[PDB]
Amino acid sequence: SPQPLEQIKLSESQLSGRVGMIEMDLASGRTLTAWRADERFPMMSTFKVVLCGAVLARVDAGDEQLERKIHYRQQDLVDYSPVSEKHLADGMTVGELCAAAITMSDNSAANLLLATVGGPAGLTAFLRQIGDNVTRLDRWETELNEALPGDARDTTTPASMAATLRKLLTSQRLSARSQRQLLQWMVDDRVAGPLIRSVLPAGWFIADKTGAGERGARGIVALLGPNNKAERIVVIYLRDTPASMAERNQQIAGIGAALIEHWQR
Ligand SMILES: OC[C@H]1O[C@H](O[C@H]2[C@H](O)[C@@H](O)[C@H](OCCCCCCC3CCCCC3)O[C@@H]2CO)[C@H](O)[C@@H](O)[C@@H]1O
Ligand SMILES: *C(=O)/C(=C/N[C@@H](C(=O)O)C(C)(C)S(=O)O)CO
Repeated sequence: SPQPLEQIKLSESQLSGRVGMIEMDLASGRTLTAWRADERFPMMSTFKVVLCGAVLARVDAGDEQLERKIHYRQQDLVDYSPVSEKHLADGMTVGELCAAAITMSDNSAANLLLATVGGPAGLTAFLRQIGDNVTRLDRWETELNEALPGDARDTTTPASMAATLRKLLTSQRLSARSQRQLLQWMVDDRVAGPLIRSVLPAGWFIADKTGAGERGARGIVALLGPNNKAERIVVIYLRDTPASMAERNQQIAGIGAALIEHWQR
């Protein structure tokens, strides 16, 4: 593999799209690799990790319980609700909804949670409260995936997303138990976690959330490291590429391969 930066460049040339990337030490926030780190990219389903950080903040403050059962209706459901469509009669707890949103990318679960935190405006206010002045949510599922060229709605930057994830997971803004819960939901991702593990060398830790949108938009927010440790945050977004899903996946995997091959930096 090329050095990570050279692989990122190759991925842009091959995709004919924009890649944005950060590699950050989880414990310290040291930025190791940065490429278009201050440019905007649609979050797509990666926003669901920040969403559940806001939920956990409410739990910590005594304004929410993960146990609280939310009753909902069929008319509430949006496209792609593999878990929530199964519980129209009996409802789902707030914690189950976060598990469905993060681990299954259940869109109706995400909207139900968004309703508990004040909608897109409320989630954006939470981001501002934790010192992220860049990331913004404007719309609900599934419109937030539209990825119109040049449109700032529903975007983050690799640098802001990585800093925000670090804040949520490690900064004691969230309680110890809440930090552990957010981490566990990422460890439990069913959409990409097992596939990623199938191609990682033995000994490498993965936790993640992935996203996809229009016009080739694709992303992953992840924790990765050797010796079975979540050593680094890696955030990679792609946008404005005509490439197949398979090739977008392969290019992201190639960046990961370069990071692994050149880990000591
Ligand atoms: O010397 C380092 C390693 O080199 C290879 O590992 C390969 C592996 O066989 C391949 O499957 C992977 O592809 C990359 C898979 C990455 C999966 C997605 C990663 C995510 C994680 C972070 C967010 C962005 C991408 O590359 C590594 C590095 O060459 C050898 O197989 C392995 O025995 C050896 O320990
Ligand atoms: C998370 O990124 C999600 C993406 N969904 C899209 C996809 O390509 O899978 C759509 C088809 C645009 S849709 O939102 O289902 C789930 O919100």
